[PDB]
Amino acid sequence: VQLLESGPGLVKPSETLSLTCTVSGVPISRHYWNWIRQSPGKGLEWIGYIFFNGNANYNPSLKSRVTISVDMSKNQFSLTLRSVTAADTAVYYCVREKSIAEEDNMVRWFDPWGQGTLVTVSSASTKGPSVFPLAPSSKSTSGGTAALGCLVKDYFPEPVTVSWNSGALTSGVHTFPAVLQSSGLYSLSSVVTVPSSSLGTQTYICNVNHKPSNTKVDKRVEPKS
Amino acid sequence: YELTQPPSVSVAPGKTARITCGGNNLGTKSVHWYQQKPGQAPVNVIYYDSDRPSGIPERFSGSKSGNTATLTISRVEAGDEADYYCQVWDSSRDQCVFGIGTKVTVLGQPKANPTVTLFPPCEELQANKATLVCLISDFYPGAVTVAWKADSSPVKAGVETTTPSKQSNNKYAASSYLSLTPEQWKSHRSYSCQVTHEGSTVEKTVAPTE
Repeated sequence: VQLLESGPGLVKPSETLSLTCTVSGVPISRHYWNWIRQSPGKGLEWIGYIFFNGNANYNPSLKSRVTISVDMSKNQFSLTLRSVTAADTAVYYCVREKSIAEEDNMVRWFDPWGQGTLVTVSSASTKGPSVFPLAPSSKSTSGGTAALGCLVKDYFPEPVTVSWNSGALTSGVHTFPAVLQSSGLYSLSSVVTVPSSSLGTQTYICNVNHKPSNTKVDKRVEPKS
Repeated sequence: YELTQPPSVSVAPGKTARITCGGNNLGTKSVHWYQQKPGQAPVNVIYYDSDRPSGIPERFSGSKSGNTATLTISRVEAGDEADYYCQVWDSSRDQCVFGIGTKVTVLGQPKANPTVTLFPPCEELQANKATLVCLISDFYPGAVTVAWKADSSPVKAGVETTTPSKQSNNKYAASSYLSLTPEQWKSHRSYSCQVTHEGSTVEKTVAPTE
């Protein structure tokens, strides 16, 4: 069972937030499906559940603004959240509900969870990133290891994701927290530390994705050496 | 209905961590536990009070009193640092309820000295910007100071430094950025990033030369 959230990362105040979860590996009719969110730095907040026969309930705080629905033909379920404000900026998770039929009470829990989609509620427009290589200079090797990286400048909203060599390079990879600048735009760096001997025989490419602006960059990072 | 959790639990490596969740007549409700590591989605690690999902280490166990539930992590590893959330369903109102979360920190790991790399701007100059990037990798504990110099003079303007972030190997990394104009970058003979960690300093210097 794999759950794949999708939908805009940016919603203007008073507009409607719409997200969709595509389910593969099981029929959408087999399980109860829930949405959860987490405001940045805060705890987990339950939104609601749906079942394909129409059974639903919601967080009472959200009940008057929220609908969850199922699309049988595409094996999807969706969240609709009306009249959003900045209070609705959050990472939104779609989850499969598991349950055990024990008569007394309800045994209901969540497994698995989607990866989460950050939705930022803002009147500001989307801005795509510019990517610059952080190339190992003639003096930057540190013994037997060398760091290289990518600088991802001036995007909005979050997030950008960075992989290296299409995900084949994971050891030593670190993507830093984004810096919110005085301009209101974000920037971040991503680095990988590799054996110094590999700079002469291995290609390094940072794969930058900024879904809100539909931008993808594959940036070769060439050692100066 | 409300679920109480301590905000913080600190544990030494190899010892046993206990995360408690309290609520009214919790004894009559089934309790479930989720682990959320930094930058990741939650994962179920205990359901139905004490059952362990497939693939979850047996170091994780769940138990229940009449008024509290406990997630116990035995032989704690640095990789177990995470926020842990308890969850129940309130059958009366058909509502899911989460605890406020407990941040588990594994203290007293072994000291690890930082590796510092300084990257000069090259291609960025043609965008009429110049960012020097000072990467600070693989250190523990997660506390550093960064000082920048142009020639021999300290520079504070245009400096931004991130809060140390945990790496996948459980050490910390941080980055510091110095913003210059392209003309300013060419106007000095050298720049330096000086990183102080645990009473020791590492300094890297670079000269304009693209």
